[PDB]
Amino acid sequence: QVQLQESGPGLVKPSETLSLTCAVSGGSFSGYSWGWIRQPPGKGLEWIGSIIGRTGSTAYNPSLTSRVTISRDTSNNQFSLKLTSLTAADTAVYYCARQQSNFDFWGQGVLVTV
Amino acid sequence: DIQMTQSPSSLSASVGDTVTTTCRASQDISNDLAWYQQKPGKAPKPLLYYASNLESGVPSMFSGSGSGTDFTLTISSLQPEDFASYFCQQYNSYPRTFGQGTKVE
Amino acid sequence: ALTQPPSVSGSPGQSVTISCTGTSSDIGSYNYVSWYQQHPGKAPKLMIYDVTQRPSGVSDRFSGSKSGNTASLTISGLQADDEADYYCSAYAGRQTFYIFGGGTRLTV
Amino acid sequence: SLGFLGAAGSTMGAASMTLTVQARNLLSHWGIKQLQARVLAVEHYLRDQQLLGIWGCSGKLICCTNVPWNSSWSNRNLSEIWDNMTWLQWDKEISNYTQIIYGLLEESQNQQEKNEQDLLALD
Amino acid sequence: VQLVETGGGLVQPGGSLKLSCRASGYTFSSFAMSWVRQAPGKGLEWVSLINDRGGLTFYVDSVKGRFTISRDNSKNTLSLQMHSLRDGDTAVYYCATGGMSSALQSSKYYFDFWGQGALVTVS
Amino acid sequence: NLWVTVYYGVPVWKDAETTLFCASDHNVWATHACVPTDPNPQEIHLENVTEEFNMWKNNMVEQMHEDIISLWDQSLKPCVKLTPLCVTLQCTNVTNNITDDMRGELKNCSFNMTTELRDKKQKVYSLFYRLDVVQINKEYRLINCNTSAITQACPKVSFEPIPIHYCAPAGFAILKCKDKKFNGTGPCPSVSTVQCTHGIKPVVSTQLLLNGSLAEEEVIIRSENITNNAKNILVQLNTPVQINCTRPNNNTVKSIRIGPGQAFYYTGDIIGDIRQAHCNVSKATWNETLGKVVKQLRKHFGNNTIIRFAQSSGGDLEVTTHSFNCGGEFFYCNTSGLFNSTWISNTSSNDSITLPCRIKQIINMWQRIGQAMYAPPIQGVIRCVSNITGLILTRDGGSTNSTTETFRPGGGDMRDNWRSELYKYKVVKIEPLGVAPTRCKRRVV
Ligand SMILES: *[C@@H]1O[C@H](CO)[C@@H](O[C@@H]2O[C@H](CO)[C@@H](O[C@@H]3O[C@H](CO[C@H]4O[C@H](CO)[C@@H](O)[C@H](O)[C@@H]4O)[C@@H](O)[C@H](O[C@H]4O[C@H](CO)[C@@H](O)[C@H](O)[C@@H]4O)[C@@H]3O)[C@H](O)[C@H]2NC(C)=O)[C@H](O)[C@H]1NC(C)=O
Ligand SMILES: *[C@@H]1O[C@H](CO)[C@@H](O[C@@H]2O[C@H](CO)[C@@H](O)[C@H](O)[C@H]2NC(C)=O)[C@H](O)[C@H]1NC(C)=O
Ligand SMILES: *[C@@H]1O[C@H](CO)[C@@H](O[C@@H]2O[C@H](CO)[C@@H](O)[C@H](O)[C@H]2NC(C)=O)[C@H](O)[C@H]1NC(C)=O
Ligand SMILES: *[C@@H]1O[C@H](CO)[C@@H](O[C@@H]2O[C@H](CO)[C@@H](O)[C@H](O)[C@H]2NC(C)=O)[C@H](O)[C@H]1NC(C)=O
Ligand SMILES: *[C@@H]1O[C@H](CO)[C@@H](O[C@@H]2O[C@H](CO)[C@@H](O)[C@H](O)[C@H]2NC(C)=O)[C@H](O)[C@H]1NC(C)=O
Ligand SMILES: *[C@@H]1O[C@H](CO)[C@@H](O[C@@H]2O[C@H](CO)[C@@H](O)[C@H](O)[C@H]2NC(C)=O)[C@H](O)[C@H]1NC(C)=O
Ligand SMILES: *[C@@H]1O[C@H](CO)[C@@H](O[C@@H]2O[C@H](CO)[C@@H](O)[C@H](O)[C@H]2NC(C)=O)[C@H](O)[C@H]1NC(C)=O
Ligand SMILES: *[C@@H]1O[C@H](CO)[C@@H](O[C@@H]2O[C@H](CO)[C@@H](O)[C@H](O)[C@H]2NC(C)=O)[C@H](O)[C@H]1NC(C)=O
Ligand SMILES: *[C@@H]1O[C@H](CO)[C@@H](O[C@@H]2O[C@H](CO)[C@@H](O)[C@H](O)[C@H]2NC(C)=O)[C@H](O)[C@H]1NC(C)=O
Ligand SMILES: *[C@@H]1O[C@H](CO)[C@@H](O)[C@H](O)[C@H]1NC(C)=O
Ligand SMILES: *[C@@H]1O[C@H](CO)[C@@H](O)[C@H](O)[C@H]1NC(C)=O
Ligand SMILES: *[C@@H]1O[C@H](CO)[C@@H](O)[C@H](O)[C@H]1NC(C)=O
Ligand SMILES: *[C@@H]1O[C@H](CO)[C@@H](O)[C@H](O)[C@H]1NC(C)=O
Ligand SMILES: *[C@@H]1O[C@H](CO)[C@@H](O)[C@H](O)[C@H]1NC(C)=O
Ligand SMILES: *[C@@H]1O[C@H](CO)[C@@H](O)[C@H](O)[C@H]1NC(C)=O
Ligand SMILES: *[C@@H]1O[C@H](CO)[C@@H](O)[C@H](O)[C@H]1NC(C)=O
Ligand SMILES: *[C@@H]1O[C@H](CO)[C@@H](O)[C@H](O)[C@H]1NC(C)=O
Ligand SMILES: *[C@@H]1O[C@H](CO)[C@@H](O)[C@H](O)[C@H]1NC(C)=O
Ligand SMILES: *[C@@H]1O[C@H](CO)[C@@H](O)[C@H](O)[C@H]1NC(C)=O
Ligand SMILES: *[C@@H]1O[C@H](CO)[C@@H](O)[C@H](O)[C@H]1NC(C)=O
Ligand SMILES: *[C@@H]1O[C@H](CO)[C@@H](O)[C@H](O)[C@H]1NC(C)=O
Repeated sequence: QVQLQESGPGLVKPSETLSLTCAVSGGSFSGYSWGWIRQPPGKGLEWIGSIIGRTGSTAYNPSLTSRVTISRDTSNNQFSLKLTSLTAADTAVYYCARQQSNFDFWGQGVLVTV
Repeated sequence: DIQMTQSPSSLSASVGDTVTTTCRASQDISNDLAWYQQKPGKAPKPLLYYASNLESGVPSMFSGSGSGTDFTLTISSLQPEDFASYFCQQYNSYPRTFGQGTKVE
Repeated sequence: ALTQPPSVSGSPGQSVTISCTGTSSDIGSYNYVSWYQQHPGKAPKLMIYDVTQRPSGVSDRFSGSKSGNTASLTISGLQADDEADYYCSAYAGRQTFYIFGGGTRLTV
Repeated sequence: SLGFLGAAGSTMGAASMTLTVQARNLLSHWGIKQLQARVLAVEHYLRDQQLLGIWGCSGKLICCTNVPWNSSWSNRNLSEIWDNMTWLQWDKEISNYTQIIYGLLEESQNQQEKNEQDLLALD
Repeated sequence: VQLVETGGGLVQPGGSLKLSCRASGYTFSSFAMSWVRQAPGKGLEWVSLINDRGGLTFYVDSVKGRFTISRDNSKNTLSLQMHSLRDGDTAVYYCATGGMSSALQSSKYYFDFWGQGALVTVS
Repeated sequence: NLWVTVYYGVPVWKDAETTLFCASDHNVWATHACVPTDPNPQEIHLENVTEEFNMWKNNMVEQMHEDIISLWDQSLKPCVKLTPLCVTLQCTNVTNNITDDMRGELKNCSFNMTTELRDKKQKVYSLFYRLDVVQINKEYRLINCNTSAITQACPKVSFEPIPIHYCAPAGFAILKCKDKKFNGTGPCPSVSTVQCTHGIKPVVSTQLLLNGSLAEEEVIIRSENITNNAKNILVQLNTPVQINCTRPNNNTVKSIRIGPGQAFYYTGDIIGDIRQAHCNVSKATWNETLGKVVKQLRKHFGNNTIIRFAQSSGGDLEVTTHSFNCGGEFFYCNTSGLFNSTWISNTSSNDSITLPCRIKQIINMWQRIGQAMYAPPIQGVIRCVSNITGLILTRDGGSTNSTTETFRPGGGDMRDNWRSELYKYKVVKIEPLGVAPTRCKRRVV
């Protein structure tokens, strides 16, 4: 019974860097991929990117790669999303999720407006 | 990138009835398609790992199938609680493209 | 230089043929005889290349052909704007690369 | 600067700029197993060099010949061959004609040598 | 596609002038280039040709002992250095694309894109 | 119009089978033959090259198999041939301070052995494990007496695996598949060229593959043909599972001279109490590991089937039991405690699973008959810690109307262990000469 908590702040609208740090409990990182999924209001889901727990290697959605960093620290059982140059289109619910082929665990996505 | 779409945007449905939908991909996916159920305000609930395999806690009401580019989702009967949207996800490549569709009303 | 008759003209709506004459080594040996046109005050424009080829942007009223040591450009459907000077040019070989002919001033 | 086979996958007209990269890596009990591998590498090297010799390309990485290209080997224009294909793709496309082309190259060189020998005897 | 010419104007006989041509809207390095000149009362005359790489140059006999053609692909620039200018060299000089192509390209024995030229006067 | 132009140094290749040589940075895995390795490897990424690999048709596997066996045999060439030992033995049970599991496991034997001089004999008393001794009722013989001569492994030569790098000869290259989730038998969109492989440790085991590489994202299921129940399935884990093995008894090793400069090593006695050898895995890690394996199996065996794990069905101890070398000792551990479960889609401390182990001194390797090795006893107490990196599974046959599939541990064919490290490598031959049309004509005179 894995639980995920996004812990995101509200942000400055015209320009800032988004930072969401997701806490993980009820399991660990070495056997799984971790990542972020976004859902703008009125829209379906899109993947932002992910990180491999054991190695720290990442992959990102080609559309925003120049603006996105994903990193992790297993010491605190946390991983986080960093997005630069936020501008309107970046308003969305940001979800934390655990991947094992499928996305098995989801958190309570946080609405962050821009 | 692999694009995919769902067939209906929505379905009209009775509670006491069987409803089905589909998901179609532009590229071959070797059964690596997952399905989810989403209620407003909440993260999607995983239903299926592979088109034919249920996750834990998911009732037998849900089933699915498909290979290659052509996939389906079946709900044998609905509870009022099943009137939700559905998503399909491919995990055969990195743009983890989701489809969008089938709100059931 | 290649021989190219001066002052070849015709009425609007008619066709005109502007010939070019070289030698066996210039025209007789190679199928590379291009045609250019020049409005006064402007750099020349390519109208025909190789012998019968036409670049994009040039209408089909312009067409060339060759026989023996001569070549020609014909213009059908002469328009009000077809009053450019015309020149023939050919690839002569490795020792001499290009030879231009004299000009023809077309009028309508 | 790419390493060995770095240009594989690039177009033919790009890959041709790295011919020395690949050329220099050619030629660079249980002892018997190792010697057999070394001897074999030498034999293969020498056989390629022998063909270049026979065809009159002995000192070159790029060699022009007098054998016309047949449209039946590949009815494809230069833009497609040099800009939209890799050498691996090309090799598959014409693998069926390899021995025809090689036979023609040998015959052409033999004729050329006889002609040179006679011109040098003109006095 | 544009070809823009700048350069010197009037010189006295025996002096020197240089011309430059900048160009854009195409890959500069994919094409060979040429200078063509037109005396004020005459037709066109070919003067010089340079390949795409910049290593091969050709000239009309009349200028072999006095003109140099060169290019620098990194700046998309073609240039012509003229020494020992004669009165007979008065002309509008033009830069143009074409007149030659590499062995891996389609033949291009014509000029297509022309700049508008520059007037060189020797008096 | 166009002419043939000949080019040399063209970056193309063909699949090929050639002889590879070893390289490395006493031990059985002698590095005496191997070429010292380069300070560093190079790897060339090949952009836009998609290539097809087949791990089940890979001659690098066969060469490694031949080389490993060859090194094994070479290491025994200068060692003592224990032929004087194939005599009638007089044996009784060890009953002194034995626990409940160690019942009849050790026998105390006495025999008339040769010595340095041919006219002399000596009486020797030694302990043997039951598995090495066969009854002829106190009269016994060693198990190898009716099939082979046995050679004592040299006491100073280590059995610890040393990474071996395989290297291609000039004119050849090794292509490496960098794709994650690559199961073999496919196109691989991301490849690179290397001259030498990574170092591969020749770890020898059955059922559970120890100290290999790990998957980075997901557990990978690989097989020649997944629907053919006669084939083995190799499973690569994305996390290690740690296993702690021990031989708890404190042995005293004695030796005798049996000939002119030759000596035999044997267990003299046991200092403390006599306990059974065993291996531990944690329950939590093992249970998580199987859940991951099962989820991946469901890709090939879908429609919510029941996945069951069961014990090996039968055969020689080597196949039914988990065989490995622990500090020079040869263990045969019972894995019935690891493969005893049923999984369905409806599912969910220092507690651990202890696997009892048996020990043998007479070893018959590589499935050969006619050769045998005697493993000298090791003085003291043995402990080793290994990482489980993969599994070998087989599947039961049956009707097609079944809703349940059963998997059991497999192994015994060493080539399948090798395949788990060499699956990403392919050997190709470079073919530098080729032709293409150009506009260049040779000058004619
Ligand atoms: C999977 O991988 C693991 C990790 O590599 C393997 O486990 C290792 O196995 C080796 C071989 O048995 C162990 O090495 C031995 O360690 C003994 C204790 O050493 C202590 O003191 C030295 C002082 O120099 C310290 O450096 C060291 O850290 C310890 O504190 C030594 O006494 C042994 O040497 C004796 O035996 C060898 C022959 O084997 C002789 O050549 C020597 O001369 C000497 O008589 C030896 O060095 C190592 O400790 C193990 N590591 C761990 C973590 O347990 C697994 O075996 C491998 N699994 C499989 C199946 O292969
Ligand atoms: C692999 O293929 C890609 C195209 O899919 C090549 O990308 C080109 O790179 C050059 C760099 O100078 C750019 O100018 C081109 O515009 C790129 N092409 C496209 C379509 O975007 C890449 O170079 C190839 N790799 C190798 C080794 O050849
Ligand atoms: C193995 O057998 C030997 C001999 O049978 C045992 O050694 C004897 O031990 C008894 C004590 O129980 C002494 O009285 C004898 O004199 C010993 N004989 C010799 C010459 O060794 C030995 O203890 C046995 N070991 C085990 C573990 O069974
Ligand atoms: C060597 O001796 C062994 C032990 O007696 C023989 O192995 C037995 O073979 C019978 C065959 O019916 C089996 O039922 C037993 O279970 C085997 N016992 C063991 C311990 O394996 C072996 O066959 C003999 N070898 C030769 C060549 O005669
Ligand atoms: C490993 O991956 C390959 C590539 O996706 C799989 O190969 C396909 O297998 C199906 C069924 O036989 C064929 O219809 C396809 O044509 C194959 N694809 C290609 C590119 O050849 C292979 O089956 C996978 N192996 C396992 C055990 O899952
Ligand atoms: C994998 O193995 C299965 C089982 O042997 C092969 O399936 C058989 O194919 C033959 C020939 O078409 C049929 O006559 C049998 O009835 C099939 N048996 C079953 C149980 O389906 C299968 O073809 C093999 N896969 C590949 C790629 O060769
Ligand atoms: C495997 O686990 C068992 C526990 O289940 C360990 O045995 C215990 O060891 C301690 C000393 O460290 C003793 O005090 C306990 O009485 C033992 N318990 C039992 C049930 O025997 C055992 O040492 C572990 N083995 C390895 C190799 O780690
Ligand atoms: C194998 O043995 C190691 C010790 O060599 C065990 O690791 C210890 O675990 C305890 C309990 O969590 C810790 O207090 C120690 O600090 C650990 N020691 C070290 C060096 O890390 C390991 O858990 C054992 N594993 C199994 C399966 O028995
Ligand atoms: C490994 O240990 C298990 C468990 O002790 C042994 O399992 C027994 O197998 C027989 C024959 O199939 C059954 O009749 C018994 O009921 C099983 N035991 C239990 C507790 O269920 C297994 O035989 C041992 N295998 C080896 C190679 O030693
Ligand atoms: C899981 O348990 C529920 C209990 O209410 C049951 O309805 C459902 O059918 C079970 N699912 C499966 C796949 O057995
Ligand atoms: C091309 O091949 C055909 C035979 O298929 C032959 O008749 C023809 O002469 C060849 N042409 C050239 C240019 O080699
Ligand atoms: C080469 O052939 C293709 C296919 O007919 C055509 O599209 C392309 O324009 C041709 N190339 C040239 C330079 O004509
Ligand atoms: C080359 O020969 C094979 C038969 O061995 C044939 O199938 C293939 O089509 C041929 N290739 C070409 C380009 O004709
Ligand atoms: C050894 O143990 C076995 C157990 O089956 C028993 O039958 C045998 O009699 C014992 N032998 C001795 C010498 O104690
Ligand atoms: C050694 O040989 C003698 C010969 O008389 C025999 O009685 C004795 O039993 C033998 N000892 C052993 C341990 O076999
Ligand atoms: C087991 O995995 C850990 C992961 O941190 C690694 O440090 C250790 O060296 C591995 N052990 C072996 C024998 O490979
Ligand atoms: C065996 O048990 C006896 C009786 O308890 C004891 O005196 C003796 O020391 C024990 N031997 C060993 C090796 O523990
Ligand atoms: C999947 O299971 C259902 C029962 O829930 C059964 O009716 C169906 O035929 C099965 N499908 C396949 C392909 O076996
Ligand atoms: C397998 O599990 C059952 C149920 O807990 C148990 O009774 C049985 O003894 C186990 N088998 C083994 C070999 O441990
Ligand atoms: C192992 O997993 C099963 C899954 O159904 C669970 O019921 C059981 O409690 C787990 N055991 C341990 C020791 O984690
Ligand atoms: C075995 O017993 C001897 C008695 O002299 C002791 O020195 C040695 O340390 C013991 N071995 C172990 C592993 O405790």
